[PDB]
Amino acid sequence: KLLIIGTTSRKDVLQEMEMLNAFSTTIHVPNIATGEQLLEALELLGNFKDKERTTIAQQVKGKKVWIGIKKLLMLIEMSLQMDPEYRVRKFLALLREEGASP
Amino acid sequence: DRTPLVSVLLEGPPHSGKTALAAKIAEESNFPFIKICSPDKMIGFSETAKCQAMKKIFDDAYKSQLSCVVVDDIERLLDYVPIGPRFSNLVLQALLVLLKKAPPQGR
Ligand SMILES: [Mg+2]
Repeated sequence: KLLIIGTTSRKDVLQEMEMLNAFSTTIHVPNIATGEQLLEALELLGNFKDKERTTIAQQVKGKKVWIGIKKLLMLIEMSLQMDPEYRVRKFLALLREEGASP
Repeated sequence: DRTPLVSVLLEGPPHSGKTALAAKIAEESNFPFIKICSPDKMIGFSETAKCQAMKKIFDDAYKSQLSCVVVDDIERLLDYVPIGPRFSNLVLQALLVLLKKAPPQGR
């Protein structure tokens, strides 16, 4: 027997070369869309907690977001280098400048 | 005997069985010499190597009394890719010449 698993990030181009007949099926890996999923990811990653979490929710529940999961292990670790008073604001600003095309 | 050389082309959509209806005709012919020149035994070759291999497989068919040869998946022998388009010229020329070269007398 055998089994081949290939990973690609640009499906249309591969479809143009007639390389989507060779493969026998296809799976789709999505991104974080709903705010609740982002909150769950933050809860499980072990980061801002207590009132901080609350305020984030207050500003994020009434809107849609679009962010990958390898890009949310950098924003957390890029907004932790400030003083312990503006971390939340910097995280929100970075998400706003990143969460494009909701 | 007016025509010592013949040819045929099997065409259809993809995934339909045009390599198991072309081996069962050759098998049920009971000819002495039968060969299959497929594209999976020459992974990575350049143009000249493919030309030499094709020439050898055809030459070994000129030294019998009556023979059959199968060229399956043509469009992969001469690399094709819709972008461009791109492909190999030497292999196409070798093919276009080898389909009109009558074998020695009486074969
Ligand atoms: Mg085939």
